[PDB]
Amino acid sequence: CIIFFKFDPRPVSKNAYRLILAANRDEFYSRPSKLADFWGNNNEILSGLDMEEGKEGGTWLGISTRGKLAALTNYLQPQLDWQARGRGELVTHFLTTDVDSLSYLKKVSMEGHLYNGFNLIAADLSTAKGDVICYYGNRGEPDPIVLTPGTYGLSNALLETPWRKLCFGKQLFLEAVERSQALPKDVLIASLLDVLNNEEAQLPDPAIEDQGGEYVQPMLSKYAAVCVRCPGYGTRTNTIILVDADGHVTFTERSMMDKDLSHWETRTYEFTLQ
Repeated sequence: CIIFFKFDPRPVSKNAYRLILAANRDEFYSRPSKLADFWGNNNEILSGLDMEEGKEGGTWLGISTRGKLAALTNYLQPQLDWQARGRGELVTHFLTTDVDSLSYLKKVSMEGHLYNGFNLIAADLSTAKGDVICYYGNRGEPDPIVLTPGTYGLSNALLETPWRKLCFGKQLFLEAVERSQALPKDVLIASLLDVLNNEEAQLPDPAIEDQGGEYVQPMLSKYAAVCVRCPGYGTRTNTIILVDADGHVTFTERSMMDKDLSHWETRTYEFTLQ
């Protein structure tokens, strides 16, 4: 997975964005998934959904019209614990409850040992009260942190770990944002989709080799790109989320269909934060 986001809770100008987020979901192509649409008790949550039997309703990335947003990446490991709790519930539980992001991540931190490795971003979006974004991962430090305004990247190590693909992707992301600055949002979205589909591998990467051990050796030549193309495994979903200064949200999700590299469906939804 890879996620880039620029957050600016106090935009200094009227056309500035409070949030620009661009994310790839990398997963085995066999894992059933539902394309993004609104769900929940008052149709207030927008996300794709995991449909693996026994884990239905989990997700990796979502936003609610009440101003909650969360995102998860897996931590790369040489081996997994199959009796562990599924990580898909971590985003879902934040989006469906009424807990602030830092309080929620503190609760998660007390339970992090029950999951395989993960990284979690949780955000409270409020036009009136100011946006807050927090971070916790169960393979790093035990206390969640409140992030300062800036542009962040997160892949399958920790927040801002300098994997070459993360640094390269962050530079492309910054360039695309700067380039589509004054322009209509369709141009920004198109530029970010192009970043997320960059297949240029960034090698050698001894950090990936060290963390992934034997598991990653046969994947390394393709895993070290922003857009991952391995046998039966890789970038299946590109998601862009924009929140402008006034709280208007644009959510764009491009999904691989029929397990086919030439078949894609992209959905864009708009709403205003309540």
